[PDB]
Amino acid sequence: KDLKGTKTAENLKQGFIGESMANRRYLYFAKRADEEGYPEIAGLLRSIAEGETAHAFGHLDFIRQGGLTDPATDKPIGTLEQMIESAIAGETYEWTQMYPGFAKVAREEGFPEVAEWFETLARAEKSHAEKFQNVLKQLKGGT
Amino acid sequence: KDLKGTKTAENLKQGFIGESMANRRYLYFAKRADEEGYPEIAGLLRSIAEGETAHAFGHLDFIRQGGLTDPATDKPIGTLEQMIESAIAGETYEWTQMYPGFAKVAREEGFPEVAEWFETLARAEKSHAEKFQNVLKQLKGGT
Amino acid sequence: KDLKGTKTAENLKQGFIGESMANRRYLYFAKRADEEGYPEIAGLLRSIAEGETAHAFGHLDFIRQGGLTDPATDKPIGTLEQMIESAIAGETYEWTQMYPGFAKVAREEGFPEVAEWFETLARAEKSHAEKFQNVLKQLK
Amino acid sequence: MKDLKGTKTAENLKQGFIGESMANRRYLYFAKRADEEGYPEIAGLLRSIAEGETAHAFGHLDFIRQGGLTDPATDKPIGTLEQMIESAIAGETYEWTQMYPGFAKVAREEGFPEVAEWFETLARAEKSHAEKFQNVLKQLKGG
Amino acid sequence: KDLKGTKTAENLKQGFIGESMANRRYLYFAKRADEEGYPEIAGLLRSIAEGETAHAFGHLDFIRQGGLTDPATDKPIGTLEQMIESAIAGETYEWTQMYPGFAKVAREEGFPEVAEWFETLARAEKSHAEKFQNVLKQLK
Amino acid sequence: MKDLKGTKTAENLKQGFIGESMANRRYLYFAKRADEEGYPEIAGLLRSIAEGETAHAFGHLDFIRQGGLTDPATDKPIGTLEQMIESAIAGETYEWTQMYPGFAKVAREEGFPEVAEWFETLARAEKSHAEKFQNVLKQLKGG
Ligand SMILES: [Cl-]
Ligand SMILES: [Cl-]
Ligand SMILES: [Cl-]
Ligand SMILES: [Cl-]
Ligand SMILES: [Cl-]
Ligand SMILES: [Cl-]
Ligand SMILES: [Fe+3]
Ligand SMILES: [Fe+3]
Ligand SMILES: [Fe+3]
Ligand SMILES: [Fe+3]
Ligand SMILES: [Fe+3]
Ligand SMILES: [Fe+3]
Ligand SMILES: [Fe+3]
Ligand SMILES: [Fe+3]
Ligand SMILES: [Fe+3]
Ligand SMILES: [Fe+3]
Ligand SMILES: [Fe+3]
Ligand SMILES: [Fe+3]
Repeated sequence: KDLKGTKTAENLKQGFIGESMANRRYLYFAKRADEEGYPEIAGLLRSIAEGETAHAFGHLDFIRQGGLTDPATDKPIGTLEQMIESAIAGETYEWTQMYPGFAKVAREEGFPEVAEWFETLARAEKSHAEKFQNVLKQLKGGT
Repeated sequence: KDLKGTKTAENLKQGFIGESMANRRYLYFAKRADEEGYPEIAGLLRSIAEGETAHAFGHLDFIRQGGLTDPATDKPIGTLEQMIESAIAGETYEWTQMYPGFAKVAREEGFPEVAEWFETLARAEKSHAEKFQNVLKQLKGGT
Repeated sequence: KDLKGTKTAENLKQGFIGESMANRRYLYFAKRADEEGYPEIAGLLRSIAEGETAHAFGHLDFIRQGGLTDPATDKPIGTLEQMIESAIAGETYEWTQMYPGFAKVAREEGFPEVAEWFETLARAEKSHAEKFQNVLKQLK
Repeated sequence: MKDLKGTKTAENLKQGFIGESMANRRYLYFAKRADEEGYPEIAGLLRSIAEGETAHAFGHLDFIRQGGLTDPATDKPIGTLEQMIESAIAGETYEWTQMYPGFAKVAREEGFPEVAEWFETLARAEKSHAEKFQNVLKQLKGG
Repeated sequence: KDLKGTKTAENLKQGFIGESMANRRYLYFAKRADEEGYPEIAGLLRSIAEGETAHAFGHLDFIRQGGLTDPATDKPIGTLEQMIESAIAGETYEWTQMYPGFAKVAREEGFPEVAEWFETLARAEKSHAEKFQNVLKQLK
Repeated sequence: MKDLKGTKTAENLKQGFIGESMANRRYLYFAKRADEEGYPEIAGLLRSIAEGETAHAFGHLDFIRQGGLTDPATDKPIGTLEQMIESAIAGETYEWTQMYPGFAKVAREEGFPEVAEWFETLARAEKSHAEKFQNVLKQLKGG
């Protein structure tokens, strides 16, 4: 049966989002355990984080094998070239819309240190977009 | 000013979600570059993934320093103990509600291989919850 | 002392093969532990794998010190330039002969998906050979 | 798929796995020489190509397992986690009870006492690994 | 040949300090490159850092082979048991004397947040000392 | 905060950084001995405690930078990415033009020719590092 347009397609997407966050959160928590001298706690958080990597990648396998799109971009991710095109689309959204819009709202609401951070991130994602565009030109057979 | 109840609080949350997904996606794409013999593409994806780690952790710093909750659980993450309690709450949600509910829907919709995966993940998150509960008992001064 | 023609020369080569396989096997097994929710088991597999890295590298130390060749390629691996030349030799054998031959036999025996995997790898090792060839100019 | 047992393709998957396993170890060993001598581009290329050879080795193991073939190193099944630990125990046991003590005896007879001492250190290490894996297996079977 | 009392003994110790600092510095700098969107710069910092690891480890090889002590603790580091005893010695000096003394001076000079950081580290190194003490029984 | 320049606390942050830097290197070196001998629990403890000493070193650098102090290794500022690369160039330059060639001359005079050859290999490596960092700095300033 086709996964397109099913509740299961949406559930694979939401599963991916949650697993992605769990890995990031557990590695961030491990640095607090590190500073305070809890190596066994830090090691458990890092080992469980590898479990959450495996879960995230398995969600993406069912997504890709089912012909579903990338949770982050709604672009196909069947081939390497499509994977780089998904990277470019996400970076482009972040520097041309998401982070400048967040920075404007942070300045309006009275949070200039947060706005400066969002402005730093917009410049970073613009750089990432350009580096991925240069890879895509080489994959397609150019300089 | 207090970040609680602001558009900027919500934007930090959404920024964290996107950065988490970007790191997972780029490491997954790097394994396709690896198999096909593109070490420079794989290396770029892994180096840009470190950038997305830095971005995710900086969002969590502004969240924690502002007294906002964990994007994944809506629990506080100021202290190590609160961080482990956030881990336990997320694992508990996944094995007692999220993954069993996804498995039931996958079976109803005619996707038994996806349901078996969700059932495997529910058993994994139950194990993770128990391991974190054992750490929390030790942090609080017990065996 | 010179290891040429001894049983110990062959035993170091077989030791290197087994230690290389053990690291790869234990990291593969760790991913199964990861998905199923066994973080202590996965962490032990990963720490024991570091032991098998140390074992493999020490066999290569004795091979090089005893004037023996690279177990994979039968080329000398004394200097960094020699090491990159051994890498190029192995990659060239794999893309020009080994993987295409594996793919032909897999097609003949009725394993079409395994044949396509061998063809993907033949293309990959050609790419690896190119990248190594383009750094030789740094080593003279 | 057809059964792989007894075919030349079965033998080729095993030899492929051996060569890929050696390539990763060789390239990481070479990278440490490039590190000490001041060639960071070459070192990073060796490390990225080594990730390629990991992907290749793991893909060979995927086909081996999916076609009901045994572990190239031990001739034991590797379908379940318990079977994977039993294969680790069988390999460690062969190494400390037969392979390394036999190698050490021959090294001493042939006039290589420092190589014999190395093989004796390795036999003690694999004995220790075997005991640690046997303790894990007991925990797995006990729930 | 015995390095005791030579200028080369002291030079190996200063080499080890500088190489240790260089690895930490370059990985810290890499995180700034990461946040700002410079993946080529971050990757070069990380690869050069691997070079400084190889340099530090080779200085420790010559220190141990020449019968010298651990640069950090002045304890021998020949055997694994000695290595864990050196770790315990350093951790014990840091929690019983060094970090509490740093915290007292920081309070005296008017740096309250830096004092609290030194106190967090004194507690951390006490924990490290305990964990190492509890593995000694494995080494006899 | 008060200015840190010229205080004992400034000197203590520098010595703290030196000790933390050595602890990480020492513990990773010890872990390789535990690896070869068959002590994976001890090896993993050394590796996890080493992550603790990374967190400690980086926190010392945070206070150093935030209080306008210079890099402990070079006495150069490390506030911006460009300053961080200039500090890397100054340290590499000192090492290949003064420190390692002087060490090599003394080793040869004192009868340690293999130690002298090592110091000469290191001088060539740091020369190579200095050139690679100078190329990065040129790219940074040029946009
Ligand atoms: Cl702990
Ligand atoms: Cl490439
Ligand atoms: Cl477990
Ligand atoms: Cl290079
Ligand atoms: Cl860059
Ligand atoms: Cl152990
Ligand atoms: Fe999970
Ligand atoms: Fe990005
Ligand atoms: Fe980002
Ligand atoms: Fe979990
Ligand atoms: Fe081994
Ligand atoms: Fe290759
Ligand atoms: Fe390969
Ligand atoms: Fe073993
Ligand atoms: Fe160095
Ligand atoms: Fe410590
Ligand atoms: Fe410390
Ligand atoms: Fe350097």
